[PDB]
Amino acid sequence: YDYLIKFLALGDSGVGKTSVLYQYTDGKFNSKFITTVGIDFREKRVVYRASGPDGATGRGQRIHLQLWDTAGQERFRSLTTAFFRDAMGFLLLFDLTNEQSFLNVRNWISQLQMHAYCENPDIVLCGNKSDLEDQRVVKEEEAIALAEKYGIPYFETSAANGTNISQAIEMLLDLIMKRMERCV
Amino acid sequence: PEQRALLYEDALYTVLHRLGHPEPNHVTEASELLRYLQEAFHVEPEEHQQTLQRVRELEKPIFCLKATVKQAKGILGKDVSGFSDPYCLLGIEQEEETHRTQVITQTLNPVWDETFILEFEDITNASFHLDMWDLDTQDDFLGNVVLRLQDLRCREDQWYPLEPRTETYPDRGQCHLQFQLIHKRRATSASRSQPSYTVHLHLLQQLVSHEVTQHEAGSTSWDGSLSPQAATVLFLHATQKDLSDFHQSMAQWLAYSRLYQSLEFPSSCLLHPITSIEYQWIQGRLKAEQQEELAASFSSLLTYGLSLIRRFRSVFPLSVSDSPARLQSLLRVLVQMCKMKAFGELCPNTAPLPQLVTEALQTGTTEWFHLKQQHHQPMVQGIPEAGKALLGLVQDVIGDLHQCQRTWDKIFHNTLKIHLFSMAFRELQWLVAKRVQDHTTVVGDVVSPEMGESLFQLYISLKELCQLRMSSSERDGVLALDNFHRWFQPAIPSWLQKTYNEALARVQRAVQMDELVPLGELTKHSTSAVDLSTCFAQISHTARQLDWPDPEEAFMITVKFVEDTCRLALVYCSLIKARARELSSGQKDQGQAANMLCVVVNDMEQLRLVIGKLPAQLAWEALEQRVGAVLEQGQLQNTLHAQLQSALAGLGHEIRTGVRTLAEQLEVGIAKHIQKLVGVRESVLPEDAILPLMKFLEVELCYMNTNLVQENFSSLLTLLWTHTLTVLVEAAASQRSSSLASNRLKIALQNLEICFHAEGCGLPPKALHTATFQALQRDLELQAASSRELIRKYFCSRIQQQAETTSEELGAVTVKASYRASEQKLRVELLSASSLLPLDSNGSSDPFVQLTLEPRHEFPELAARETQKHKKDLHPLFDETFEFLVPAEPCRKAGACLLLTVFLPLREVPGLSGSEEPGEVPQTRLPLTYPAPNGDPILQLLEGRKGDREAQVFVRLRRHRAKQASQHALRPAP
Ligand SMILES: Nc1nc2c(ncn2[C@@H]2O[C@H](COP(=O)(O)OP(=O)(O)NP(=O)(O)O)[C@@H](O)[C@H]2O)c(=O)[nH]1
Repeated sequence: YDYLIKFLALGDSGVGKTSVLYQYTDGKFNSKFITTVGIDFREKRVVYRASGPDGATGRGQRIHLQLWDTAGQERFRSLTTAFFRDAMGFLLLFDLTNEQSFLNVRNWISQLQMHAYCENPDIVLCGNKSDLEDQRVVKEEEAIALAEKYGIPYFETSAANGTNISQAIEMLLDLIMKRMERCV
Repeated sequence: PEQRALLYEDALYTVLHRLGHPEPNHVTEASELLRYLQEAFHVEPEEHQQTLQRVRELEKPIFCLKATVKQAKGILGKDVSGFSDPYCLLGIEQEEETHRTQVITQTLNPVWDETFILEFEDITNASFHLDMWDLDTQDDFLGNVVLRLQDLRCREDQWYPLEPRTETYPDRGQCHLQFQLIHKRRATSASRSQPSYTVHLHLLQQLVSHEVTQHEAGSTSWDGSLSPQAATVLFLHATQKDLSDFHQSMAQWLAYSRLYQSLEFPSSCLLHPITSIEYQWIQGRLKAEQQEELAASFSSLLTYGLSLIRRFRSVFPLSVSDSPARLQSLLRVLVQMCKMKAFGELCPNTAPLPQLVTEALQTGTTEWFHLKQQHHQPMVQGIPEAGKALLGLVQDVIGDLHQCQRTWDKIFHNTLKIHLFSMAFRELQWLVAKRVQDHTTVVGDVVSPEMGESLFQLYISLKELCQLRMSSSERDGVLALDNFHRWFQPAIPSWLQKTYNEALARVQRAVQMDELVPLGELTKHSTSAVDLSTCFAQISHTARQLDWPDPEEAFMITVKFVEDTCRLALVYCSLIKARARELSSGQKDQGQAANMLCVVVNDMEQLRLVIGKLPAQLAWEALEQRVGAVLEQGQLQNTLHAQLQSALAGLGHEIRTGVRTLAEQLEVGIAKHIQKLVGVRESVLPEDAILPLMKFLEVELCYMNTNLVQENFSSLLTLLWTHTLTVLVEAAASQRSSSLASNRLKIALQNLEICFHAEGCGLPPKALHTATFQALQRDLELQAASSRELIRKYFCSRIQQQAETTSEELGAVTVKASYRASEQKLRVELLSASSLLPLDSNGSSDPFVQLTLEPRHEFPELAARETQKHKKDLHPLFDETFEFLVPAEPCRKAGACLLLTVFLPLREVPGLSGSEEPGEVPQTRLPLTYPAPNGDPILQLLEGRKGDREAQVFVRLRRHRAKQASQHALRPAP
C-alpha cells in the first residue's frame, strides 16, 4: 500500500457500527446482530488517495484502511480510549430511530477531543437507518444544526440498503487527507 | 530503700550462726561468702564491719535440733514373738530434754511422724543420744545410735545402724532417721517485725537480683540456676525457722517471676522453678494470704508474656539471631504453666491459651500495621506521597508475611496449633485493601503517566500479596483483596500507553545508537535486531506480568499489544529506511550502500521472526481457549491474526523490495552478460564464452550469501532464477538461422542450473521447477545443434507418430526384418503391400520400393536395394529377400530407420531389441505416414542452414513429396 488509515467506527450500542463496516467492506447485511464484544477489526484495500481520480472511481494511492468496530457498551469505553492514541478519523454513528444516540453525540465529541491523535479530531456524523421511515424521530434540521455548531460533516447513510455509506467514508478519508496536507 | 540495709543485717544474723562441717552441696567458710555478699550488695567494708558489730551485740539464738525420728526395722527377734514396740529416748548431752513416744501394738514398729525440738548449745562437743527399749507384752534392751553432731547438718535423712551395747547379740537393726537443725525464736528485728515468709521472699529476691546483675553487666545469657555460695546462704534462712521446701519453692517462683517482670533473664532459668509448682502443689495447702499472691503473679507473668508475644515484631525481631529460640522458650514456659492444676486458681483468666494467643497476635498485627503506616510518612498531604507510602507499606508487609511464612509459622503451629500466616494474611489484606481502594478512589478516572507507573508497581506488589494466598491452604470466604484488579481499570489506558511509550522509546534509541553494522561474522544482523528481541520480550513480559483474569478485557489488551507491536514494526521499518537514507547522504560507495541494504533486510527478516514468535510470546493459544466463548467465529483471526499477517506483508514489502533492488542489479548484470555472450563469434568453442558470466554470478552471489540470511537469500535466488529464465527465453529467439549458438545457450542453461546448485552459494532448484524451465530446455534442445541432429530428432518423432498410427487407408506394407549378431547382415523380406492408394491421379497404383537405410548421412557408403516395378495393384506381390551390410553400432543409434520409398524400427528390430538372433524372421507391419504440407517446426530450422547441401536436398525433396502426396490424399467425408 501507500497509506494506512485507522478509522474507528465508534458510537453507542444498538446504533449498528458493525453493519456499517459490513456494508462498506462488502454488500452482505444481517437482519439482527449480537452486540460487539471487545472490538472488531475490518480491513479494506482501496485505491483512492482521498477518493477516485475521476471523482469517484479510478486509481489514486493504495489506502489500507483498518476499520475498528469498537464496542458501544460502557464496559469497553474506558480501555478503548487507548485505541484513540493513533486513530486518524472517527466515525460517529448514531441512529435516527432513537434520540438518546443524538444527545450522546456531544458527549462523544467531548470525549474524543481530549484523546485525538493530531491537533483536532476528524469527525463525520452519519445518521444511519435513514431508509426505515416509520421510526425516524430525528429531524434533518437539528442534525445539521449540531453539524454546523461543531463544524463536522454530516450524512444520512443506511446499512439496510447500503446507500451513501461509501460516500461518507470516502469524504472522511478525504478530510484526513486535507488534515495531512494541513499538518505539513 | 532502707529495707536493703535491714535485710542485709538479717543476712548476717543468719550466716555467722552457720554451724557444722561443709556438705557436698554447702560450704562452711565465712570470709568468702562475706566478701561475695559485700561485692553483690555494693557495700564498702567499713559498713560491713559496722553491721558485724551491730550483729555481735544481738543475743545469740538458743540452738535446738529438729529431731525427726522414723520407724525402725531389722532388729533380731529375741523378744516375745510379735508385739515388738520399742520406745525412743531422744536426748542431747554436751519435758526438758527427754521424751518417750507411746507404743502401738500389733506393729513391727510405730509409725507416727512427729518431731520435738531438743535445745542444745554446742555442736562439736555434744554427741547424739538415742536408745531403744523393747517392752514385751522383761523389756529386753536394743541398740543405740551415738554420733558426733559435727557431721549432723540439715537435710540428713539416712538409715543409721543401732550400735550394740552387749556382745551377746551382734546385730541391732537399721533405723531410718531424718536429721535437721533449726533455730529457736530469734532476736533480730528484721525477721520479727515482718513475717518470716515475706522476708524470706524479699531476701531471695535480693540474691536473685544481684546474681543476675553480677553474672554480667547486662542480663541476656545468664545460664546457671544460682551461685553456689548464694545457694548456701539461701539454704540457711530456709530450714532454720521450721520451714519445709514448699514455701521455699513458692518463694523461688514468686521471686523469679517478679524479677523477670522487672528485668529480662532468659526464661529457661524460669523452667527450673515452674515445674516445682507442678511437682509440689497437691500435697500442700496455703492460707488465704499468698495464695492470691500466687494467682496474681501467675496472672502478671501471663500478662507480661502476652504483651511480649503481642509485640513479637519488636521484642523478638529476626536480627538478634535467637528470636525464634527465645520466643519458643517463652511459649514453652507459657505451656507447662497452663499445664498444671495450679492454673485452676486464675479468676482473671479462664479462657484458654491458643484463643488468647491468637487475640494477642491479632491486636499486635493491627497495631504493627498502624505504626508502620505512621512510619511510612503520612504527615504530608498529596496523592503521589500517599502512593509511595502505600508502596513502601506493601513492600514491608510482603517482608513481614515472608518472615511469618518461613520462621514464625512452625514454632506457632507445633506447640499450640496456631496458624499465624493465615490470620495475619487475612488481616493484612483487609487493612491494605481498605487503603489501596480508597487511594484508587481518590485517584479518579484521570491518571498521570508517573501516577500510572506508581499504580503499576502497586499492582504487581498486590499481585504478589495475592500470590502468597495459594501457599496458605486456599483462604476463601474472607476475600477482600480478590478482584483488586477492578480498581486499576482507570489506570489500564495509561500503562498500555506507557509500556508503548517505553517500547517506542527503546526502538527510537536503538536505531539512534546503531550505525547498522553486521553483528560479528557468525550471525547476520545488527544490535537493533537483538534490541528488538529484548523489547518485544519486554512487551510480552509486561503482558504476562499484568495477567488480567477478566476475559474480554484481557482479549482487548492483547489486541492493543498486538497493534502496538505491529505499529512498532512499521515505525522501526521507517526508521531503518530513514537511517539508510541518512547514511547514504554521508558516503557514496556502491559497496557500502549495497551491504547497508543487506543488513537492513536481515534486520527486517529478524523482525519477521520476532513477529512470528509473537503468538508464542503473547500466548494467543492460552488466550483463544478463554475468549472464544462469547466472541464470534473469525473474529479471533481478524482482530489478532489478520493485522499480524498484514504486518508480515508490510515487511514483505521492502523485504521483497530490498531484495528486489539487488535482484534488479544482478538481473541487469545477468542479462547484459547473456547479451554479450550471444554477441561473440560462432567460430569459438562453447566452453570459454560461459566464463565471464559464470564467474560474475558466482562471485556476486557467493559474496552475497555470507552477507545475507539464508531465507532472504532463498527468496533472492528464486527471483534471480525466474528473471534469468525469462532473459534466456527472450534470448532464445534472437538467434541466427544456422542456430549453432543454441548449443551455447544449452551449455548456458546447464551451467546456470549447476551454479544455482553448488552448496555454500547455491540452493538446489531440483524440487521447485517452473514450466518455463522445462519448456525452454526442451525447445532449445530441439534447437540444438546441427542439421543431422534435427534430422535424427525428426525421424524419431516420425517413427513415434507412425507407431501411434493405426489407420490402414494410407497403405500397409508387409515386410520381415532380421538382424544377425554373428553375420552382420540385415535380412529384409518384402512380401506385399495392402490397402493402398493410387500413386497416380488417374487411378493407377505404382508400387515400387526403394529399400533405403535412412538418414542418408548416417549410411554414407552403401548401395541401396530395389524391387521390381508394379503397375495398378491394390495387393502387389514382391516376396523378395535382400541383405544389407551394416554394423550394429549405427543401427542401435537413435533415428536409424529402414525407409521404403513406395519407416520401420532399426534399433528395435528383432535380433537387436534385447532378444536372440531370429531363427525365424517375424512379421512387422507399419502404416505409411506420408509427408505432410503442414510440417513440424523442425523443417524451418533446417532451412536456416544453407551452407550444407545435404540438408537442403532433404528438405526440398520432403516438400516435393509432401505436395505430391497431398494430390493423392483422399479427403475424409464429413
Ligand atoms: N433497517 C436498518 N437496519 C439497520 C441499519 N443499520 C443497522 N441496522 C440494524 O441495526 C442493528 C445494528 O447492529 P450493530 O452493528 O451490532 O449495532 P451496535 O451494537 O450499536 N454496534 P456494535 O456491534 O459495535 O456494538 C442490526 O439489527 C442491523 O440490522 C440500517 O441502515 N437500516
